[PDB]
Amino acid sequence: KCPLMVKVLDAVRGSPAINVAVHVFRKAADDTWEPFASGKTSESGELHGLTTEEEFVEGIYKVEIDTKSYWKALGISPFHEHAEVVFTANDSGPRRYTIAALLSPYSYSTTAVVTNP
Amino acid sequence: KCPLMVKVLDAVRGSPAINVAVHVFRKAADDTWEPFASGKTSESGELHGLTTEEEFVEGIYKVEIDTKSYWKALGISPFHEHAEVVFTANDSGPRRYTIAALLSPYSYSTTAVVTNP
Amino acid sequence: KCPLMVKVLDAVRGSPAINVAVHVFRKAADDTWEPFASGKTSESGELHGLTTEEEFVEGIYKVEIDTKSYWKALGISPFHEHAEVVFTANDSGPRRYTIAALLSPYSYSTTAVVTNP
Amino acid sequence: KCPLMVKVLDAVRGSPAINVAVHVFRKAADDTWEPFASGKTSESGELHGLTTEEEFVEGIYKVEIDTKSYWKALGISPFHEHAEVVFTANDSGPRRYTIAALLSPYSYSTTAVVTNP
Ligand SMILES: COc1cc(/C=C/C(=O)/C=C(O)/C=C/c2ccc(O)c(OC)c2)ccc1O
Ligand SMILES: COc1cc(/C=C\C(=O)/C=C(O)/C=C/c2ccc(O)c(OC)c2)ccc1O
Ligand code: NA
Ligand code: NA
Repeated sequence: KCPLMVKVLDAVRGSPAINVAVHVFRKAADDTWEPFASGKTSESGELHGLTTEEEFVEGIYKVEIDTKSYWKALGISPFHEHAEVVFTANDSGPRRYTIAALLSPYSYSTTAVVTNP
Repeated sequence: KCPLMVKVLDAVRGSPAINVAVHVFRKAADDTWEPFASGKTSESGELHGLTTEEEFVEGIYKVEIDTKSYWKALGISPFHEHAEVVFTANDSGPRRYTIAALLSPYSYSTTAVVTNP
Repeated sequence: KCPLMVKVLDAVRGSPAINVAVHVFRKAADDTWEPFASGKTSESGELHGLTTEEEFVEGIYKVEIDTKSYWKALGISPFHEHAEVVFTANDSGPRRYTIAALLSPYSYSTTAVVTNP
Repeated sequence: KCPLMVKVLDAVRGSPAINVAVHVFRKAADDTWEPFASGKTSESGELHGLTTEEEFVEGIYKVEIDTKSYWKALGISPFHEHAEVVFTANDSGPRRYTIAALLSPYSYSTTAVVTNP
């Protein structure tokens, strides 16, 4: 809830993207992706509570957003299988991460908002 | 053609946005918007030939893209009346400007690529 | 605070865009733009309290975001003079409007999130 | 060339993103990512010639754009390790795919333009 938040918006309907599956992975020493956390976006398009300060150590993380299932639910043919946002988490003050995604059937945009309390 | 080019893409269909009206204005000495050029995008989503090197002097220009008529023709009631850029041109000498717009019913993005001849 | 909110993000620094001037206009019967509301974004990149339910009637509105002054404050040369988000406000249930903008020096993206309480 | 093209733009400088590494993978029968093609963007920010009509069969493809090396070379420490698309190709017969990426240090967007030959 504190260190890693995801927010997803729908650019076709001008709304939060609701009930979107989100999977978070951390890169392991053997360079495979290890499941870390997951959830579904809320009615406000948000997913909180994925991890804790103590669990969210420096490392390379992947946030996969299942955009294809979302567009299929709406009856709209999409391009992407999903979105895959990959980043290194870096200590340097008590940083929080918000991964924002804006979805269209044939385009997505993702931004990171990195702040301090 | 070369000095000012517009490209418009549809993020719902993954296609050029074809036959989109584009109106260009230039700010006059009395701080009003004067008509400068207009046209429609081609089957490739592009609009060339709006102006010339001789005509495209220093100034503040506004490019208004009629996105609402575009979406309405496809059965969609969009949020915005139009997409735009407003920019100062040729401040440090002539440049070539490509204005790219990416359209969704409730979102748009406008990007400039500026090249030195 | 309720019916019209603006949120601005900085894609270069991964942060809220703070102290950005925002001006809202409503189109008048003579097709000129009449000042309606204005403010600066907060430390969270947000601007609330622009209008009230009673004041925010159907009409055509323009939200201008002074992006050029923001980039100038950061010492970064920008393309746009500002962003100009123009839309019709439409009754049909108790709708709220959030105008979100994502800023880069040579590109901006704007989305509308339109919801009900 | 014709079947799969990549274009990369820099939203900080308003320019093509030049000499950006691009790696393409194809999902194999055993659900692993197999190397398919790679290259670097030209002075126009474009990468052509990755594959052919004969080689580019139905499949799930991943295009990984090395945006982190790009930003680092310009003195910028960016948020993301790379930009990507993952997509199913040629499901309803051969198509021509242009993958466009627009880059900022803490944000990227990937758009597909899909044309029927
Ligand atoms: C104060 O800073 C923060 C802001 C936010 C954002 C909240 C929010 O409601 C977001 C928004 O309203 C929209 C964000 C946005 C805008 C344009 C885009 O292209 C996009 O996708 C890449 C997303 C989330 C967490 C924060 O810490
Ligand atoms: C001529 O029309 C076509 C264009 C293209 C592809 C690319 C092209 O010229 C695009 C461009 O020159 C600009 C593309 C663009 C615009 C906005 C963005 O946010 C973005 O990044 C996600 C990219 C592909 C097929 C076409 O038929
Ligand atoms: Na000059
Ligand atoms: Na087929």
